Amino acid sequence: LMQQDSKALRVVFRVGFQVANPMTRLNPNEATRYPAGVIIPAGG
Amino acid sequence: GFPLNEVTSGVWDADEAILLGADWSKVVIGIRQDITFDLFSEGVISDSDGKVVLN
Repeated sequence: LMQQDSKALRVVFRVGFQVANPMTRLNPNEATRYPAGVIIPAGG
Repeated sequence: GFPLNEVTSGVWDADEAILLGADWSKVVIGIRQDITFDLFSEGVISDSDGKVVLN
């Protein structure tokens, strides 16, 4: 930056993500219980 | 009767020319940025290969 007559701008952000699926009486199986669902397109 | 300036700064090549005469109003210099000094204390002097030579 000194020897090539230039400046730089740095941006930084720090973040965590959690989706929380507590135990429910209806589905105790961790592998198939989930708090979200999706519609996917038709075919392959 | 015209002003003569001998060029004492070492630029002149006597094997190329002895004298230049001109209309000096037809010669123009554009000053985009006047002589600027910056002082630095962090960073690096580096080679064209990207090796550090002074930190």
